Amino acid sequence: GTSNRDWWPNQLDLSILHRHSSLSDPMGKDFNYAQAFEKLDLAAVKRDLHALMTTSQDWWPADFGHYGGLFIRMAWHSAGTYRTADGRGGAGEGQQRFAPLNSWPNNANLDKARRLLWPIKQKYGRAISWADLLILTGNVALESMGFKTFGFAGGRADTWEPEDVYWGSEKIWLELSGGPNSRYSGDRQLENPLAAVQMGLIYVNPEGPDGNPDPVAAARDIRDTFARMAMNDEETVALIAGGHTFGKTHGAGPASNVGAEPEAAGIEAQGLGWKSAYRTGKGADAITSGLEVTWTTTPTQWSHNFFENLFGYEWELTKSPAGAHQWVAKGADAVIPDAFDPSKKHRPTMLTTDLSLRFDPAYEKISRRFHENPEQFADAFARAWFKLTHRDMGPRARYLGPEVPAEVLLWQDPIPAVDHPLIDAADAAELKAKVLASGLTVSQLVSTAWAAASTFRGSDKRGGANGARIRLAPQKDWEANQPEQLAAVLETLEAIRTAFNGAQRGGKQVSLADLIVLAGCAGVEQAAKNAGHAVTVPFAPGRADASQEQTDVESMAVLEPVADGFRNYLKGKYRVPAEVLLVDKAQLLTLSAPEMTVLLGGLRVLGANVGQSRHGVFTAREQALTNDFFVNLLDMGTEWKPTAADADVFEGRDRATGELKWTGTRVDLVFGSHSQLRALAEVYGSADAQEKFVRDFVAVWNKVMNLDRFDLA
Amino acid sequence: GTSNRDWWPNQLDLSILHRHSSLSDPMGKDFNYAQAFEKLDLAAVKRDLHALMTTSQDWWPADFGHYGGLFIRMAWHSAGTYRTADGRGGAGEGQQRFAPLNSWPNNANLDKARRLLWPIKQKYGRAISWADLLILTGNVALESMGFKTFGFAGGRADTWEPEDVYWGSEKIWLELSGGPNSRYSGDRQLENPLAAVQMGLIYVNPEGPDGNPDPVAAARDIRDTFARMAMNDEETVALIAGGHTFGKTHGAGPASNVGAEPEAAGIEAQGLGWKSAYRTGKGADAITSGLEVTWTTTPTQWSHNFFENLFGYEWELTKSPAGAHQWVAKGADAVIPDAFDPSKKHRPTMLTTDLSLRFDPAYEKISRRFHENPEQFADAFARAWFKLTHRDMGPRARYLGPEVPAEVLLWQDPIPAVDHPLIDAADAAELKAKVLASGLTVSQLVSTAWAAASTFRGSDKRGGANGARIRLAPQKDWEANQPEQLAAVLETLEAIRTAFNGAQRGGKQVSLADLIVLAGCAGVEQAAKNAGHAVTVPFAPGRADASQEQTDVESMAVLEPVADGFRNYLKGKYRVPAEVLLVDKAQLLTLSAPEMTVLLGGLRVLGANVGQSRHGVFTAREQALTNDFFVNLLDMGTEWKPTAADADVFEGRDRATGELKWTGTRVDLVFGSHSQLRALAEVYGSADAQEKFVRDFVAVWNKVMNLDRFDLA
Ligand code: HEM
Ligand code: HEM
Ligand SMILES: NNC(=O)c1ccncc1
Ligand SMILES: [Cl-]
Ligand SMILES: [Cl-]
Ligand code: NA
Ligand code: NA
Repeated sequence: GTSNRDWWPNQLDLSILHRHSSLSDPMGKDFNYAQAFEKLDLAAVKRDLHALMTTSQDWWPADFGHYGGLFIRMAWHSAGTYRTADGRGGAGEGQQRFAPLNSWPNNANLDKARRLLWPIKQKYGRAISWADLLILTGNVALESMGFKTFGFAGGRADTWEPEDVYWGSEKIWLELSGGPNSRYSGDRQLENPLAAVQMGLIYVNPEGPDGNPDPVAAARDIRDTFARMAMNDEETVALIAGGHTFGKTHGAGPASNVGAEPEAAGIEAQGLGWKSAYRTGKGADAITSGLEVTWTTTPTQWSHNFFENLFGYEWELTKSPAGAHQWVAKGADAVIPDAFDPSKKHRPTMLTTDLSLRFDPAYEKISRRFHENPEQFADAFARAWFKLTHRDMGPRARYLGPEVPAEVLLWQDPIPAVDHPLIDAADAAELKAKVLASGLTVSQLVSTAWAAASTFRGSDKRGGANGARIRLAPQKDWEANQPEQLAAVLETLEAIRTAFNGAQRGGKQVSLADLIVLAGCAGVEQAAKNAGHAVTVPFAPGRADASQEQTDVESMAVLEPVADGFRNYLKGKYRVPAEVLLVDKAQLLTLSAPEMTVLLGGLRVLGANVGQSRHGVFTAREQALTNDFFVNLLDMGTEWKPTAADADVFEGRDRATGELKWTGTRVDLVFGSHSQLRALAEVYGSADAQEKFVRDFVAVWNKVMNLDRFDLA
Repeated sequence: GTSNRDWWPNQLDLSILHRHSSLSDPMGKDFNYAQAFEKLDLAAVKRDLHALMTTSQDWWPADFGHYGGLFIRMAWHSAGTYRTADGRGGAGEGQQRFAPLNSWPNNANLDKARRLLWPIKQKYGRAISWADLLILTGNVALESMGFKTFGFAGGRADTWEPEDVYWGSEKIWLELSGGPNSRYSGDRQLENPLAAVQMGLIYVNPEGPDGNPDPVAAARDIRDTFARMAMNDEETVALIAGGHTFGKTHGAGPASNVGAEPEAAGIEAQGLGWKSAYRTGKGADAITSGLEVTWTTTPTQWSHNFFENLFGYEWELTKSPAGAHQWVAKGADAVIPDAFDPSKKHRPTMLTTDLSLRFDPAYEKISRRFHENPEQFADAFARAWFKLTHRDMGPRARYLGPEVPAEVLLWQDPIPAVDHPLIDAADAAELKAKVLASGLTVSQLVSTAWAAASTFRGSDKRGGANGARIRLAPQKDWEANQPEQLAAVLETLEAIRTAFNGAQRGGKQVSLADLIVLAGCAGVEQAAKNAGHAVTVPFAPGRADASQEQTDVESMAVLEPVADGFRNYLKGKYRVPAEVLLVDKAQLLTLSAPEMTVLLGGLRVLGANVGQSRHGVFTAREQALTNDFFVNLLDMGTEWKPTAADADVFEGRDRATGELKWTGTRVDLVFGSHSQLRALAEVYGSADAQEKFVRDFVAVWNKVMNLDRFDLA
């Protein structure tokens, strides 16, 4: 059946905004996963998982009699899709069980690992999500094999459909770079927001870059991709050597024996894939990656034998039984046990990417320190494994259960505890009146609160107004945030704050984070009053102020808005059209298409544009909250044409006289072009819509202000 | 950006079940369009529409100074997409304003027509939907030009995203037959469910079949496509000759002058398309179809001149200025006015498909009767226009406003009014006990109620249990309904009814329609008791019994379920896989994926399969309401393989012994294969889910029982 996507393959796709409706969710509207999890007997779950580790099933026999390595790989892959550029991927939604990730080639035979967990999932039901269970299972694997983990938090609610994520433009699985849809350009520059080297890989190619078995060059890909997953050199070496302390790879015969991935398999395979024609198709005969490497002399026990081997031998290039490049220890004895035959032993082997840890000079120094000091290795690996598996969980307030680590980590963008009474409704009214009396304008107040709150992204639940990090480096100097204007607003608000807090007794105080949001609320109320309408904008106090020392400036860089259609802002010229970047931002903000539309039309008339640009300011009463954006956009009395100077800016002229009325960008005019967005604009641009527009705007404004408020959940 | 659809283009699409969520709808979840419409000043809207008819806009000047013809075509096209096979298409959701229909070649320049209506839409806002407005505008065009319509009903709620409809598999607009994706096979057999001859046409090609200008062969396409839109010969002749009493076609220059359709046009086009480079691109120079035909001497006034011309001249094949085949009257004077230049007149002209009305022998007889008896033509056209524009609105209970025709029409599948007290809760308890005492089984009761209620489709709101049409021809004879078993259940229910009704005082009586549904509820209650659960199933009385004479047997044929996965039924072997047909049925039933899943799993264990087939009956306690289907489907102890005899039947064997445990179809096993379906199955097959399963099943069962109950809206 030919679809709209077939006919108009470049039109904008709004369905990414309308995933995760209550229609597709089997749980009731009132289901609360946190409440279910908090009553889970987590210790009982862990005992069952511990038993599972050595209870082999004949349809996928356990290597060495222990599933621990398989499950560590499973949990690593669950977390390993994460990209810092947009926060998408990661373990936090349990997306490994859906397309496409369930069928990525790098996830081969993890379908078996997930199937092994069904009995436990079935026993505990809604009290433990798949998302939490995948990570917990990796922790229990580690613990069962003698490794002390740093901790665990539950709270990853399950999702019920695939996320819409850009994973690359290639049309062939694992396509080597330089094809018509190459994700590389220039001197091996990987396109943002991607964090893997080939379509269907987690980070890098275990043979080397595009299959070339050079550990030094592989190291460059490792470093780049791991940085794009928020890991530095120390963390990267800890993770790779830690993981590859356990288990083995699978490449017992040629890869042509392996059939369809799960999404392509027959209905009779019942959700499994990669069925192999090679001998028994499993166990001793398994083929997963096509490599055949077992790293340590005790693959089911924590050790420091990975580094002992890495440094204690020299390495020779060889081929697996599937023909993949890998390495074997020169002159070594057969000291590595076989996974099924207790009469057989093997020489030590390594991947190209394992040898990167010795032959890249910066890695080598870390690896040597870990080799000489395995206690340092263990601690770094535990910390990095926690970070890996929790990176997308959001604020520590979301962390559930009895194993949450008490240590507060810089990468968590921590928010201090509140230790004092909060302002009440009367205090909030007093503060709003003081803000408005200071002379701060509607545009200032709205723009500042928008800047503070709209860094949130639901993909990894980073950002938002909590913390008042807009006053700190680097947010205070982001171009989109208008640094000089921002500085002036913050100085005025801080003076109001100081005066209010100095007059209190009893320890009541207001944070700057709360006052920035409250001041924005005052701006929206005043805009409504300018339009002839009395409204109260909801406000919830309880945000706290983070310090500079509690803020990782490098990690905060990825939250810079380089495109923010809600402020008609584009930092430079991109290949992706601006309207597509608007929809991407709306998806990060968790907005529906109606929410996006209302919010944008209101912001335009409130003065939220960066640089006080007139683009899209389709009103003669700026700083009044009206539906003028929609009424004027949809007026057929105005004709629109791209300018000569800039094809992405349009002039709106009176159709009869030629008089110039307005200018607008693609982000403005898409609302009058796209047939679904125009239908939404029409509702808000109708003669009966003033009250609806104001109410819906206040609601979406309050939603955005509260995106990071997991303390109120 | 490569998507799951790209990688696995044949996997099932569940997003069709989760369209139209509260996320994409700008209106609040309590918005009730009927209540808004009932307060509309319809008379005021009609005055504005009358004014609009002759208020020409320079960007699309009105032919003859009157937009009536353009608007009649607009309304006809809104309605004209309807297919009786599935009830999809039609005017009832206002889908002409979305992709793909906004951009079908046959809808060229209807974008202008809709844009002319924006000021009225804006003025009245939510109180008149686009869907209602497009039809009302057609009516007012007719009335303005002297034709008295049969009536009008409001109540078509707007929709907010494109419907997922199979419109064909061709990848080229307007592709002629016999291509790689031909919609024709054999002796010009059009594939079900399609009702147009080429992709992007409403019914037929105005030049003739595949462009061949043979009026006799064109007639055959007209007859077939119109029958597939619920119209017979008399209705067809009336509609075509009635329509083409008005207005003109547009083909002033070559089609190559016409640019991108709306969904392909630039953002500056602001939702319009088909911009033409030919002369002024509009008005006298307009190009729409490429034909240049004006049918009558008074194109802006109702006349009897269509049939005067058709019969009063002989016709000669000629070409328009765009090169399209059309016909001109031999020897005629220039009697037809020009649309813009009062100094120009034209000879009479006709389309190939207009000539069909004279040269097809069956149409000729009707045409001649209408020519000789113009009052019969007027009445038939009025009735056919009403039917055309209301065919998909459902029961008369949905019809709103002061212009609804009193006359009840056979095509409305009318239900008699209820004129007596209804049964109360005490009576329902008594009837359910009598039903269960009669010896009717859970399987019989559930199967019968399912058969009765599940004929509903939300696409045109036909079918459902109201009317008790399951007892009439042709429903009583449908194979899926198990005619012999059905007859025995109905006989027993009618005897219960007769005895109950005979004992009543006052006018109280129960309809068979109600008793069928109530008896099914008793079956479900009994099944729940069989499983140790105390469950009350909701029941709403007030259905009435329709007569045979109120039940058009030929129109009912399209409701026959030839595939019903909920009863594991397939009447024959089809090209579309059975699980795709299941999702299609769920969509017509208005079910989400969780609802479909719960419903199907319950029906399997209640004995609802046609012929008491064991396929998918994954329980050892049939006729008990349990979640056994899910728990057994998901048991990895069982391995599945297609049978030798039949690749669409699967055998489930114990993995360890090889012993046969179950058999199932594609419809059964898809719930264990599709990664989103299996996630839903997992919820219901978990150890904590028995009560959830029962309560969700009762809810969806009741939903299906009430689907046609617009008397309770
Ligand atoms: C440069 C990064 C990495 C590369 C190229 C890589 C590559 C691979 C490959 C090719 C396999 C074999 C798959 C199969 O044939 O079964 C594998 C297995 C494994 N990887 Fe890694 N890996 C990397 C990082 C990691 C990390 C960060 C961890 C966890 C902290 C991890 C833990 C494991 C474990 C436990 C296995 C063994 C699976 C088993 O016993 O079934 N890997 N890796
Ligand atoms: C066999 C079925 C039909 C065919 C092939 C057909 C074909 C066409 C074509 C080619 C045009 C010219 C479009 C353009 O160039 O502007 C047209 C115009 C029109 N059709 Fe039909 N038509 C059919 C049935 C109907 C019906 C059922 C109605 C309404 C009851 C109708 C009402 C009109 C009107 C009013 C116009 C004039 C539009 C104008 O004045 O702008 N047609 N038709
Ligand atoms: N394509 N549209 C339908 O199938 C439909 C629409 C509304 N309710 C049920 C089904
Ligand atoms: Cl994601
Ligand atoms: Cl439809
Ligand atoms: Na994420
Ligand atoms: Na329909």
